[PDB]
This record gives sequence, structure tokens and C-alpha cells, in this order.
Amino acid sequence: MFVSDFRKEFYEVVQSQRVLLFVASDVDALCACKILQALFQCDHVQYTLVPVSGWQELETAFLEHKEQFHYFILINCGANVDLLDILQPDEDTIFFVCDTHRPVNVVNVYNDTQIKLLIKQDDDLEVPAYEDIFRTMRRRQRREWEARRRDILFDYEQYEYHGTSSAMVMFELAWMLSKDLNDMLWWAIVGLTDQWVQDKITQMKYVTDVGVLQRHVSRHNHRNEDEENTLSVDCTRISFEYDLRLVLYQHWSLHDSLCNTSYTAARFKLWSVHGQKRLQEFLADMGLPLKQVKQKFQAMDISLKENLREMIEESANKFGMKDMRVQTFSIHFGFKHKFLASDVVFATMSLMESPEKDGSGTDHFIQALDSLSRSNLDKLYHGLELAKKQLRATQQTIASCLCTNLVISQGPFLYCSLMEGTPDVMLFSRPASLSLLSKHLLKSFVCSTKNRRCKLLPLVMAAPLSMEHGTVTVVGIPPETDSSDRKNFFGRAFEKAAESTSSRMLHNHFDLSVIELKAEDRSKFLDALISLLS
Amino acid sequence: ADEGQARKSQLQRRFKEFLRQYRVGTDRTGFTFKYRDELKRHYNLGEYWIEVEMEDLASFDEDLADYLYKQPAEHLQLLEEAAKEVADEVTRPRPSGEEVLQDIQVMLKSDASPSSIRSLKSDMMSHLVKIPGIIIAASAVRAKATRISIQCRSCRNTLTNIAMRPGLEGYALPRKCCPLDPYFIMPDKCKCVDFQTLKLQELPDAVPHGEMPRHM
Ligand SMILES: [Zn+2]
Repeated sequence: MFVSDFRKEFYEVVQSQRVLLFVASDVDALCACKILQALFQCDHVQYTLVPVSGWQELETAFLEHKEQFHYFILINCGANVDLLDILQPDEDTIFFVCDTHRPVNVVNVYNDTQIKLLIKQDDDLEVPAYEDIFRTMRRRQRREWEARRRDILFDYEQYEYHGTSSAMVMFELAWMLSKDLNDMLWWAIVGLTDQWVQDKITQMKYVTDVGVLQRHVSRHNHRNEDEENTLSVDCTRISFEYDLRLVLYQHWSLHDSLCNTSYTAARFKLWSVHGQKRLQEFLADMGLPLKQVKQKFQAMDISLKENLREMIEESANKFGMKDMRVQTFSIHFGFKHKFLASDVVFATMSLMESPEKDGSGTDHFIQALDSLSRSNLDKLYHGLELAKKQLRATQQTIASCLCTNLVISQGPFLYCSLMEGTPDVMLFSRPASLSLLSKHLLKSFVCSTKNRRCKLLPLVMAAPLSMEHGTVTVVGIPPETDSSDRKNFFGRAFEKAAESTSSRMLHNHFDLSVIELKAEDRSKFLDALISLLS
Repeated sequence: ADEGQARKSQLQRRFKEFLRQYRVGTDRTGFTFKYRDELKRHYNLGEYWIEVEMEDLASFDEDLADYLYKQPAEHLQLLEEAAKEVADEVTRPRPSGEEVLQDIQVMLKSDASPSSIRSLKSDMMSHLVKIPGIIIAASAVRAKATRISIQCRSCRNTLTNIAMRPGLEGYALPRKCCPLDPYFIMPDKCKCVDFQTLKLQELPDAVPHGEMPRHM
């Protein structure tokens, strides 16, 4: 069932109870977890928090914890599968699901007693009616009904996508509880910006949600400040910004940010030998000295920093980059700490997807989660350093793939693969960073090629996972277009291709468009996908 | 001119308030007045110097940082005087034998990427520059006067506490009190500081191909 009011029939229920949080390892999940943590700590709710990153891990943790806890909250996981089938719970347990994944599984939708969904009912949802999904001429009519059922269920389950941010949902709950702090609002903003950075949502939906959060920012600012008398410099001040699309440009030199932003790198073809000259054309059009552009931004001359955004916008317009400016937010506190929401997103993501072989992925999750609090600001800066390394490695990998021409058409989709032992393949072994790399690589490819048909294709990308088990991760990306809905069918396509091939596919990740394959299975699996997409 | 003195006093007050008000930390953990405490501990240790980061000064007051970058010779004197008076109000009262206040050397540092010796063209003159290199020679420490007193040789009148410009530049003695050069410098009534000239060779990584290494 959908929860109609989070306050009464979710929060006031669990407020009297011991709770278990399962949280996915993504930045939106981390922000929603932080908001809910702060609420529970205000109300002395005895919660336990468990990270998870796949179905096997969630099943293991639930089997470990099922006896002691009756109330469970799943953040950014569980909505798009039958939780009762997967977990096999006792009937007295209750699962709250604040998950952005769409479409919601019909069993979770119509299970009234046990599965409760912390999902907005005014999100883009098209759930089929109950009578269409659940129960001689009567036999013929029944078989016709079953044919209708399979057709409508395939139409419902074909495309997966993402709804409103879980962090935004939790901040809505905090606002209804009248316990919303400025830091909670910042976590909500970072949660939305995670979806925008990873291209999980459309630009229109992102603009709408930014319009929602603008009102909350204005309310929080005018809560205790006006234009006549102001707060201490120590206090956090969140400001709406119509800022630049360039990544981490306030902590870098502008040259590095123009080099490693996927947008500008794809436009100017900076992987190519000619791309640096095109970048120099752009910089000379702006009139910025190269010794200033290659200097760190905080050390750049303030005469140049005065109107840099207008300069970059108006040069980008005539160079063909039509949407260089983006609606976003920034947070200021103290004298010297200034971050964009995209900066916090990249830092936390790099901490979580860090390639270091220390401890465990749960350890990297813990470092990422700690970095979202201002008492652990050093972790945030360290995450920014890791983001520098990650973005440089991303551009190196894209340059390698395009120069050696690993990205190759195979009919209805482009195909690419990373070989073992190549530079910085370890950084993209993990599925989430691989999905991000595939998106950036597809943007670079469609900006590079002259073939108008190839600009319309989706991308399938693979990389090694475990040589000892002989497995590869595989991800599927929809076509990269300006007006895409960011819906993709590769979940069901992978499932149906694997079933039609009897392939050894482990479906452990929460996105259905991310899978693990036994490596030798890839040839017949790819052939099946080619025959399927046709 | 009173307008000029007003400008100097305003800039000195702004540097004073930077050293008085700058903090690091967050409300979730706590705050420490970085340069206040550095001044206090260094003065109590008898060190009489501090190390002001240009990035911190830019964050507090970007105009001061820009002025100190473009015109360091003008503004470093004001910054040092501001540090001296901040040290006075931060440290006093002081025990016996420590009544007289001591001058404070405000060193400074930056997180900016450095330039190079061959990048130092004529347009960089009188600006702040940050260059790497290797020290190949180091002079013995020698005394340079910062303030002098000059006494007329004939009639024994005295001009006292004449401020000497910093650096290797000198001072021109007046030709009017008597002879054409009336004055001699009093060797006792003058205050001097250690100074040391060095030769900074260009980094071998930074030498262009086929060139000998420059030095500065
Ligand atoms: Zn005389």
C-alpha cells in the first residue's frame, strides 16, 4: 500500500518502536538516512542502521535481524521487487519502503497489511488495476484474462526509472513534524542533486524539484535573518545559485574543470589531440589569460571572478553549448567553507565508490556517511580530493576507449568493454561508478561521431568484477539525448535475454539494468540481446 | 596628508580586525581564534612572528588579500603594525622585564600554484610571486638597520628614529642641517635586524631543454 500521510500512519507508529534501517549505498539514500537519523535522535527512537548494496546483502542482513526487529525501513531499495517473496518475513512485521526506484512492483502496491510505501502518490505512477492483475466458455474467458494480464504487466514493467528523491520525501516528513533544520534542508538538496548528477531524472523534473526546494530555502533564510540585521558568520547559509555546470570549479583550476567536465569535454573533444586547441579558442574568446585559467580558482584574480559566470555563458552560447548555466544551491558557513550541491555529491560519491582495498564497502559507506556532517568536514575535503582523482581517471578511460575504438556498434545498441589490467579499470569495477562512466562515455561518443543514426543508439558496457570467479559486471544505458525521459528497458531486456539463453546471471544490484555475468556467457548473452532488441 | 593617513589607518584597522576576528572550525565541534592564539603563544615563547595564510585573509576580506597581492610593499607594513598592536592587547599585562612591546614579523604563505623564475617577466615587478628552486649559496648573517639616528658632525644636533625602507634599498641622508654632508650615522642609537642573501637556482625539472639553470 501507499502511505497517504507520512506523519500519522508512518512516523507516529515507529516513534514508539525499535526500528531497523536498511540503506542503499547511494548519495540520495545517505541523505535520506541522515535526515531520518536526525529525526529519530530528536525523539530518542532506538534505531539500528545497516548498510546494504545488493539483494543478497539485504537478504543476509534481514535473516540476521528478523527475530529482534518488527519494524523495518528500506531506503532506496525494495520497491521494484516482491519483498515478501525475497525476504520471507513473518506476518507481524512491517516494511516501510522509501525507495526512488520505479515502477513499484504490483505485489508491493496491493499488499495492504505488511508492505507500506513511503512514496508520493502524485509521482508519475501508472499502476494497473487490481482486477487486471489478480483473480468451455468460462475457461476461454479465463485464458483471455491471463493473456490480458501478461500483456499489461509487460507494458507496466518494461521501462524502469526514478521518482522523487528519498531525501526530499524525508525532508517533507521533517517539515510536517516541524523539526526541519537547515542541515536537513541541505541534505535534501544534496539528495536531489545526486539524482541530477547521475542523470536519474529529467531536466524538467529537476527544475520542478528545485522550485520546490527554493521555497524551503527562502523560509529557512527568513526564519531568523533579514536584509537589515543578520546571523553570525558561523551559521549555515543556504543560497539558491544559477551557477555553472562545470564540476568542482571552485576547488580546482578552471582549466582542469573545463578539462574534466563531461559536458565541455564531450563538446570540445578534449580526449583528441585537436581538443586542447578548441579549448584555447574558447578561452581566447572569453579573454581569460591562460596563466589565470590554470591557477587555482580561489587564487584567481577577483577582477576575473567578478563576472565569470556571464562570460562563460555568453561564450558557451556562441560556441554551441546552449545550457551551460544550471539552477542549483550552495552552502556557506564560517569564513572559508563554500560548497555547491554538486560538489558535495561528487565528494560523497567518491568517498563511497573509493577504489581503496581497505576494510570493506561498508567501511567506505561509513566514511561517505560521516562526511555529510559538518563535524567531519575533513572527510568532505578528502572526498573532494578523491573526486579529482576519479574524474581524471574517468576522462583517461573515455580517451582510451574512443582512441582505441572499443565502443563499437552491434546493431540496435553500442557495445563497449574494459579489459583486465588496463589503467584504472579497478576504479570502475564497482557497478555504480561503471554506470556513471558509461553515461559520460556515451555522451562523449555521440558528441564525437558524425553518424546521425549512431547518435540515437543506447549503450551496453561491461567491465571485470572477479577474476577468481570469472565474472563481469554489465550495465545498460538509454540513448543520450537532450529530450530523453531517462527511462530504460535494459532491466527486462537483460532478464529476458538471460532466461532465453539459460545464462548464469546474478541479479544482485538494485537497478535492474545492472547485472553480473559469468564471463564466458557473454557471447551468447550479447547475441540474445541483439536478437531481442532486433 | 590627512586623507592618506586616513587610508593607512583604515587599512591597518581592517588587518587588525582580521587578526582579531578570524576563526576556524564549526559550531558542531568548536572554534579557535587561529591567529590570536598563534600571536599569543609565539609572543609568550619569545618568537615574535606569525604566518598569515593568504587564503584565510582572502576568505575574511578579499579586498585586503588582493591589495596585499598587488602592492605587498605598501600593505605588509600595515599588516605588521596591526599584528604588533593585536599582540599588545592579546598579551598584556606582561611580567617584569617584558614591559616594552616587540615588533612582530608577519610571514605569509599561500595554497596557490607557484610560478617560475623564467615566468618572472617585467610585469611581475613589485607584486607577490611564489616560485620554487634550490638554494645553492647562502650568505653569512649580516646586520641591516631598520631605524637610524643621524647626528650633525659640526654642531651635534640629532635627527632620531628615521625609518629605513625594507629590502636592499637604502636611504638618502639630507644635505641640510654646516657642510654639504652635515651628518654621520650614530652606531649606538640605531636598531638593526639579521638579514641574509641567498641564491635560488631554478628547479632541474623547470629548466627548458638545452638551457643552463637560471638563478635568482
Ligand atoms: Zn648642523
